[PDB]
Amino acid sequence: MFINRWLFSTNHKDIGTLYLLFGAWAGMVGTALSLLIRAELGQPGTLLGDDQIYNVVVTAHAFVMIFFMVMPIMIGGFGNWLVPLMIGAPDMAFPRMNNMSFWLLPPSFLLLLASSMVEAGAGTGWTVYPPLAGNLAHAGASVDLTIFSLHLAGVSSILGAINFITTIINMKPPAMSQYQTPLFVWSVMITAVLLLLSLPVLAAGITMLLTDRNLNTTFFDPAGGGDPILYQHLFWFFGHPEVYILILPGFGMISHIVTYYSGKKEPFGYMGMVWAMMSIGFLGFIVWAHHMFTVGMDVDTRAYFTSATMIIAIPTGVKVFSWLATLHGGNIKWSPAMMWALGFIFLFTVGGLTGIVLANSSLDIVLHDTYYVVAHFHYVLSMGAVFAIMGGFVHWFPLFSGYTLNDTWAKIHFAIMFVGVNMTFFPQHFLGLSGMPRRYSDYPDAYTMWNTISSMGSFISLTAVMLMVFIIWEAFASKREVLTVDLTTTNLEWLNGCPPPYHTFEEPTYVNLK
Amino acid sequence: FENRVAEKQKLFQEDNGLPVHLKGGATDNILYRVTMTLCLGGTLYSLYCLGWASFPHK
Amino acid sequence: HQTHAYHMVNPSPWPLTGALSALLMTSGLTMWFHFNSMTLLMIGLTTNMLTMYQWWRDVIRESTFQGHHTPAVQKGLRYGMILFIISEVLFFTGFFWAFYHSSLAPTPELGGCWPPTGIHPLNPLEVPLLNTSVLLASGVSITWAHHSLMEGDRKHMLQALFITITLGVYFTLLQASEYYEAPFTISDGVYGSTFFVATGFHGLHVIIGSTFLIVCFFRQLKFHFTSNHHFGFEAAAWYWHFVDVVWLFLYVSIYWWGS
Amino acid sequence: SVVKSEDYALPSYVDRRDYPLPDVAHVKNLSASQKALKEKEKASWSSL
Amino acid sequence: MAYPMQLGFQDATSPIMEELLHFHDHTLMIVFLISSLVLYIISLMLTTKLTHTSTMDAQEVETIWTILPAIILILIALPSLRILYMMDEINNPSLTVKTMGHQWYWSYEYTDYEDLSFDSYMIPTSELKPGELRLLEVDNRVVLPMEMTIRMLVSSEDVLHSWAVPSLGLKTDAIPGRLNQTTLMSSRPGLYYGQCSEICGSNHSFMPIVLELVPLKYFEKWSASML
Amino acid sequence: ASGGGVPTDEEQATGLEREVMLAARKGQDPYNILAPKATSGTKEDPNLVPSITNKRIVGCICEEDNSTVIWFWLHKGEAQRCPSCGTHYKLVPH
Amino acid sequence: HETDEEFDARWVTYFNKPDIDAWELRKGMNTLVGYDLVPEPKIIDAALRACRRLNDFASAVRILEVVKDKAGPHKEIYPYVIQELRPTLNELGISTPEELGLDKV
Amino acid sequence: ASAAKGDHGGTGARTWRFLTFGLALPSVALCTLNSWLHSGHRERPAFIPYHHLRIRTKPFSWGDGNHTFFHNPRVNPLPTGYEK
Ligand code: HEA
Ligand code: HEA
Ligand SMILES: CCCCC/C=C\C/C=C\C/C=C\C/C=C\CCCC(=O)O[C@H](COC(=O)CCCCCCCCCCCCCCCCC)COP(=O)(O)OCCN
Ligand SMILES: CCCCCC/C=C\CCCCCCCCCC(=O)O[C@H](COC(=O)CCCCCCCCCCCCCCC)COP(=O)(O)OC[C@@H](O)CO
Ligand SMILES: C[C@H](CCC(=O)O)[C@H]1CC[C@H]2[C@@H]3[C@H](O)C[C@@H]4C[C@H](O)CC[C@]4(C)[C@H]3C[C@H](O)[C@]12C
Ligand SMILES: C[C@H](CCC(=O)O)[C@H]1CC[C@H]2[C@@H]3[C@H](O)C[C@@H]4C[C@H](O)CC[C@]4(C)[C@H]3C[C@H](O)[C@]12C
Ligand code: CUA
Ligand SMILES: [O-][O-]
Ligand SMILES: [Cu+2]
Ligand SMILES: [Mg+2]
Ligand code: NA
Ligand SMILES: [Zn+2]
Repeated sequence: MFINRWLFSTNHKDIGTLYLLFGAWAGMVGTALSLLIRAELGQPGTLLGDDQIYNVVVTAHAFVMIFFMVMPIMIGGFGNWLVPLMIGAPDMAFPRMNNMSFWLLPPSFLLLLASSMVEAGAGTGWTVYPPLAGNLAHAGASVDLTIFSLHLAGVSSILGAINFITTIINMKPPAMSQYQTPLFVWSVMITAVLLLLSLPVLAAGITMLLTDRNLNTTFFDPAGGGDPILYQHLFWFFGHPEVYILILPGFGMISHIVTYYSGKKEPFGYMGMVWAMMSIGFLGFIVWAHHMFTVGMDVDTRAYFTSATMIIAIPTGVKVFSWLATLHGGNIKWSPAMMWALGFIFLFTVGGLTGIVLANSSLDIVLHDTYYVVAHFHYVLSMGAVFAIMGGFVHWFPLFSGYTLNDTWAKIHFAIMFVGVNMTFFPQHFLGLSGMPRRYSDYPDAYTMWNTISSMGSFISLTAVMLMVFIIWEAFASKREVLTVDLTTTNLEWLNGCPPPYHTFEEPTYVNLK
Repeated sequence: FENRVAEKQKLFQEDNGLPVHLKGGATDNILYRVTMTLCLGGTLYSLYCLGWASFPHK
Repeated sequence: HQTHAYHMVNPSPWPLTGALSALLMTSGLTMWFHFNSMTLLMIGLTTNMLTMYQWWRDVIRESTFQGHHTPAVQKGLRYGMILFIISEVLFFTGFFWAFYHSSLAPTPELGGCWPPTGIHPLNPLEVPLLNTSVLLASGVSITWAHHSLMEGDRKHMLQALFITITLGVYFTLLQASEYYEAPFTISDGVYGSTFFVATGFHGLHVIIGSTFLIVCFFRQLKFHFTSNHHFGFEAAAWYWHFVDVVWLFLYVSIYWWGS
Repeated sequence: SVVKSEDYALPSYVDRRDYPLPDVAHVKNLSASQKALKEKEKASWSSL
Repeated sequence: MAYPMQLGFQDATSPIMEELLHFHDHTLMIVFLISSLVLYIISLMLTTKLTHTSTMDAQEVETIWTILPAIILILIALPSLRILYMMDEINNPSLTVKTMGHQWYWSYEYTDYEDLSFDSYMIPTSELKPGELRLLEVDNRVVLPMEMTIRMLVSSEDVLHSWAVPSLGLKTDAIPGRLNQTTLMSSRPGLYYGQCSEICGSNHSFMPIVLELVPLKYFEKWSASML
Repeated sequence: ASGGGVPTDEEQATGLEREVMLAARKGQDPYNILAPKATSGTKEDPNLVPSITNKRIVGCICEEDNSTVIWFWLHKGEAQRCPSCGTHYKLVPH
Repeated sequence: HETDEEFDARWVTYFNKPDIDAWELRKGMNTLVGYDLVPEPKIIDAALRACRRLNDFASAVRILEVVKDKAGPHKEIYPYVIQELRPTLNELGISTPEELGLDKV
Repeated sequence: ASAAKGDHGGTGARTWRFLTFGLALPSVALCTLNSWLHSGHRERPAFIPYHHLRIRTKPFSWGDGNHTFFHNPRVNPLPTGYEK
């Protein structure tokens, strides 16, 4: 029974639980790597070794946090648990293919760990640019294991995308149109479209890198008439959609959390929120070369990419203002999930705004490949995607488990993490403006004060991560069982109780057309 | 050829509690055991190979 | 007991064996490329084929033999296959982007020209034109097969589907011969790289699509399809048209315009 | 009085300042004296 | 170079870098204003017991908060793009210098007249002369004439690098098989420092750039002596 | 040309597919494929909600084009009202 | 959408329905408190008398509590509303929450 | 375009069989004739050891490391020229 249930699952809730456990374990790995980075940088000089060992750590940090922590938790975890419940569906469209999306990830992770154990690791950056990642400057198996890790993660997410799009289009109550589905469901549908279109292009590019490394092709090798910059285009054609894939389910969860703890039956401006997510999804495919403003592109192309990138502020601003308008007039419940969401609104806005600074190609000449970029993306990832993950985790933990967290401990946890991440990343704006490059194991002496502070911040975030583990333990240790949940009339995923039965909606909801 | 779908439908609808991947009979169990043995044994072998490849070899 | 029309699938081992086959194939390729050994790779390919065989076997059991493919379930499978084909289109799009990037801006190493100095392209009016006629013809014959099935005509469905498969096989044999006869190789700079990786993945898809048509042929021989319910045939036909259209883009881009 | 897990699909009581009149009474079962009190409530409240 | 506890950009050494400073000041004011407005509105939404929980009509206010950001974006894009096309304008250099990235050092070629080329390596920390800067000095500096328009061409003979000098506002990727161009004009004599800005392996952190800007006649005699 | 030999669904559909087919032919919808059409929803003319048990979840789209759906359990017994619009619903177990 | 007076009159009419039932009382009060206003005494008066017809003393007290709550920090609104309602409170024997000690935390 | 053909009324099996045998397979037959008719080996060109061709950055994982996968000795020179 244990094997049938947990290795042979065709159940959307159990598979969601598997993803949440996998992502939580990955998050510990990613946190350890982040502390190794900041230990190396926490005083001037060399701690671990030269830039190879250092950038194996950096590269793994990013791959783990992106592909094994955020995407599995948001899409595989909250998506599988919540999307069928929020539309009254009895499971996913392809419940057995869903299980393979999950089980491809431990092998993908094993391949990444293998890459770091063999030879000298893949010290390439998570972008894996040639020729550094090619077979002369990274001879041996490490980069190929990284490529294969990405292939498996890519198949996992492409099949998951097919599942989510099909489920959301095809398995709603027959009276429910797409404009009666909750915003989190919209956010997952749009994320899945982005995954479906972008990951095959990444797969193409990294396959070309694999054949340049092993079959004597020369897609990226000038000696054969290839071009390193072609790889960058193919990679970033995926890589910009990917950051919207990382935030969109977060936007969806933030909409639900802000609505719920404002005591509202609905988010402000629902069709504007749908429009904004679709607009962000579309614009996220036509901006990728803002990752390439220093590679030598023509000035008119730089002007186009500057302008197209900045436009995304308009739909994103509609979402931020609509969250504020959802708070407006609310009976505010100061729950831990609400604190995560409020921190999200503000700190995501800050990181979005430094992204608009970077969209200016003229200024990006000086900011590119410096810590100003690192600051931008950790405000939107460490204080955006992660805050939405934590908010959703604390909000829905009682649904998934049937047990309550201790809210005082959860608020303490939020407080520590909030201090930690801001102390880590705010000074990195100064380091960037003043010229500290990315992917350095050591820095000129002038940069010491802000690197010291930043590393001290990262230890505070470590203390928050350890405390999170204890808090989850305390909930399961005390076994306070949920009784009543408010606002079930507008939060259908709670209406089958906590935890819901293995099978829900065996009899579908009744929704008439009128 | 003659149409024998009806008899396959009787076989796979028999109320015997078997999951669909085993419901054809003993041949299913054999093919399942072969597949799973190759997968788990091959996975152990891949871990040995990682062990081997993780260290320098003169 | 349910009162919706969707399919609750029995707990299945094939997702796990498929995921493990992916681990064995990728670690196997690593072992082949770096440790001179094919062992893991052959295990992975074997368990992959076993997984696909038993998984799709079970889908046939669930539908033809157990009746779980209600119209709502079929509609989901239609969306699933369309979305899968879309992801395949985007995969090929990356290789076409590589081809146009390199051929529109030929670098000094090539002679600053396309085709590169020293490359002698195949004549697009010889075997490549023949293979174009072959896949176009197979698109006509698979349409005849489809209409024969809808009209309840077992013999002409089988005849037309057999002609389609024969053409798929003809294309593959022609392409194998042209690979052997080609005076350039995959190691002949970016011309060889783009030519063989793009047409190579296309050839893999022709083999996959031909295999899928052959599965449909044997299911049809066993009377699995009704005149109104035959999604596996529809999916194989959509996939087949996709393989035909990718070929037309390759022919125009790489064989003709790129010559 | 006592809320049970198996009651999750029934109308429930909540104290919320924006939902002043909840879907059920806090106490559903009445003792003899509480029954007499509900009867008395049918007469002038000045006499309570 | 950067100095301890620095908050913003290195002082401009070129007119283009001055333009970027003023454009950054303009954009950062907007960034501050919008961030602060959002923080303030959050606190405003959260500090009243008054409520209003019924359905709210959205149409009117979505005009405001689409059109206002559109206007703000245009107010950023206009000066942004002006500087972009300024940096692109034709200038007629007096001198062309090439730099080739390598693992892990830069070489320089000045071949307008004679075949002058040399390698430029980081000074090891153990060999710094007193008062010299850790990780920043090089053995052979890139001597250049001040107050003159210089064409820099950048490439690599191995992996990617990127040739940067923040106080001049310069960063041009170093790509094998590609010759990227940028222009350099220092308003002042002096020493101006940069660091490799594309990850390039084991000593990426340790291949810096030092420009030495001097009067033309000194540059000419230095050039002659380096043959 | 022409000829037969392909089974029809009438001949060979089985299991749930066949149940759905046969019910559709009788005009019935035991597997909830169609959206039910609303009554006037008064206490005299409540929406009638079939169920194979003694409670079922209702979703009420109170007004045309509302994006918010109001969800609640409908229990066997006296008709209940949507908490947002008051429209009446009554369970018909079978 | 309408004039204030039209709004208040609709709400007075709603609660004055003689055979208003318990569900409609609750629906009315729980809907009303969603608006950005403290209800006029004439509305509260009609709701209190509905409570009387429904033999529900407790809900009458609760309605007075929610008037105080909707005023927020405007401490002057609730004593004004009670002042305006004292003839009805006396006629119906409705004690205020303060008179019952229910304002104690 | 309407192509130049003509039918419909009903697109059906009979029409698609008509197209299969009357247009599609005759076209394949014609192209088969054209092709197996222009076959016959081309002169292999002089070998020139161009540096953008016969790339070897890593030995192939088969054979002696130096032969492509569908190496044809007649027309595929090695980096050092035609073999044997
Ligand atoms: C969750 C992840 C995430 C998200 C959502 C974003 C969102 C954005 N990013 Fe970010 N970015 C990354 C993750 C993300 N980014 C990562 C990982 C990298 C580095 C990749 C690497 O090299 O490793 C990166 C790099 C990156 C660069 C490359 C810089 C360089 O390498 O030199 C640029 C350049 O344009 C950019 C811009 C933006 C912009 C404009 C947005 C916009 O979407 C932000 C829009 C939001 C707002 C603007 C805030 C809310 C709006 C209002 C309150 C309205 C009013 C506002 C205005 C009028 C401006 N990003
Ligand atoms: C999601 C993405 C993500 C996240 C969350 C983080 C989080 C952190 N990152 Fe990282 N980082 C990247 C993605 C991310 N990073 C990327 C893409 C790069 C660029 C790589 C390259 O250059 O190639 C990068 C680069 C980068 C650098 C620059 C290295 C360089 O240029 O040399 C630094 C340095 O300080 C850094 C530090 C940190 C730190 C201290 C944190 C901390 O804030 C982490 C604190 C811990 C958490 C946030 C917990 C996470 C765990 C969970 C959420 C599990 C929760 C459990 C349950 C829900 C049950 N990161
Ligand atoms: C119709 C006839 C041809 C049909 C297709 C035949 C083979 C197809 C195999 C797979 C094709 C996929 C791409 C593999 C890349 C190269 C194969 C290209 C096609 C091919 O077969 O190229 C041959 C070289 O094969 C070589 O190097 C080595 C070939 C074998 C090594 C394969 C290595 C593994 C590739 C990795 C796949 C990664 C996939 C990831 C997908 C992720 C999607 C999410 C060309 O031979 P040549 O001697 O160089 O020149 C001819 C000279 N007379
Ligand atoms: C370097 C080498 C890397 C190699 C990595 C290989 C990794 C994976 C190993 C793959 C093993 C595959 C085993 C067969 C899987 C069949 C999936 C399938 O066929 O899934 C179907 C749904 O997907 C659908 O239709 C439509 C979707 C069908 C997808 C079929 C499988 C695709 C796997 C490869 C995808 C690559 C994507 C490439 C484009 C970038 C059915 O869904 P189920 O939930 O099962 O059933 C539902 C029941 O109602 C059916 O009665
Ligand atoms: C970046 C990409 C080339 C990728 C490649 O080198 O492989 C090119 C191809 C087509 C280009 C676009 C098209 O030329 C159309 C536009 C031309 C304008 O002058 C700049 C924007 C503009 C929208 C271009 C931006 C960019 O240069 C594009 C998208
Ligand atoms: C028409 C459509 C849906 C309306 C509905 O059917 O409910 C709505 C939803 C979101 C709306 C858009 C968003 O509110 C954002 C923009 C707001 C501006 O006031 C007009 C254009 C603007 C781009 C709007 C156009 C249009 O009214 C949209 C696109
Ligand atoms: Cu050279 Cu980094
Ligand atoms: O990517 O932003
Ligand atoms: Cu981007
Ligand atoms: Mg760079
Ligand atoms: Na260090
Ligand atoms: Zn309603």
